[PDB]
Amino acid sequence: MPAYACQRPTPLTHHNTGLSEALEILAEAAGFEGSEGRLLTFCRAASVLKALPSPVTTLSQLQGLPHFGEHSSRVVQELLEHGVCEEVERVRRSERYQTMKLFTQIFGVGVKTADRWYREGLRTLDDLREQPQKLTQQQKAGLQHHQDLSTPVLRSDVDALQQVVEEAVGQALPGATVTLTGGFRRGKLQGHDVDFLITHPKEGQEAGLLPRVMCRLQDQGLILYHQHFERSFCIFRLPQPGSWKAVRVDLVVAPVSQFPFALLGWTGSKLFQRELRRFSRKEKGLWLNSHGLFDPEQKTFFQAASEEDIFRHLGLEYLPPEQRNA
DNA sequence: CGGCGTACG
DNA sequence: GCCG
Ligand SMILES: [Cl-]
Ligand SMILES: [Cl-]
Ligand SMILES: [Cl-]
Ligand SMILES: [Cl-]
Ligand SMILES: [Mn+2]
Ligand code: NA
Ligand code: NA
Ligand code: NA
Repeated sequence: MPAYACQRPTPLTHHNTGLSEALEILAEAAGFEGSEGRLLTFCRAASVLKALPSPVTTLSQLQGLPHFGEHSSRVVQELLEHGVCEEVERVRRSERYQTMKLFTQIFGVGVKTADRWYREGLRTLDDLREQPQKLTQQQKAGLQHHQDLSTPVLRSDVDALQQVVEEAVGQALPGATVTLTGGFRRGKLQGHDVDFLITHPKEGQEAGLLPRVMCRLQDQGLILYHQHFERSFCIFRLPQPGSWKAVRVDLVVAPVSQFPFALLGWTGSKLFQRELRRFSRKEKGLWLNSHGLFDPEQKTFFQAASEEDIFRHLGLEYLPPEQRNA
């Protein structure tokens, strides 16, 4: 088992779901306390289990697996022996974990803001609503729409949203294309939002595109919230039978020269991308982001025409999006 | 022990 | 928390 998640296929569904979910609780809890290192180790250990070809049934099966030391192995041992891990259950029922989870799930609220509200004594969404003086416009929108934004986005929602985005994109710039990215491109059947990547086959024609797209969506009455650029974090009005619901949508524009990097970067998973960038820098001495891949010795950028090109330049076997579910 | 991804709004 |  390779040490980096980008070196191994990780399918969406797997054979160690319960074990990985427990480790991901501890990762999330570490993040709420600002312990980025422990979050990463627990996320990586969870991801290793997702990549295994069969269920872990005995502690000896963890020997030799990367990212399993004393702590992660003890979590698994307790789950195998008793069905429950006391540390995980203690986190789950803790006031700190439940409130930080509630607050950070709000669009416009991160760990730092959640933590400050927690320390101020705030615990519920209504606590936040009964004091709007302390909220940004973004947080007001996230709180107003919180119920709808907590409802899973379904694949039927995605097709409808893609059609309306293409319509606006086609008026803003004929020839521009819209590509579905994020978790739905990895095969997820649900999500918390929908992610689209927009480009144009003629390098440079995409400049200035996103304001033009946004103005046209807003004129069609489809935008419940937008910041107003190359990235837009929107709340869309999605028609439903006899009504509608708010849905988070991310729109990102890239020039066609950068499209493979942006596609790779926005297709995820989040852990896969961090591991890929870590691998690139630490193992290959190359600097990767969603714009390109830089050789800092030669001071040159790798021209890629495909995601396949990028994996080859990094010396990695190609993984389709469905195997990037780290 | 140092490192832990790397951007944009 | 774990790796190198
Ligand atoms: Cl840490
Ligand atoms: Cl409507
Ligand atoms: Cl591609
Ligand atoms: Cl980036
Ligand atoms: Mn998104
Ligand atoms: Na948030
Ligand atoms: Na997404
Ligand atoms: Na980091």
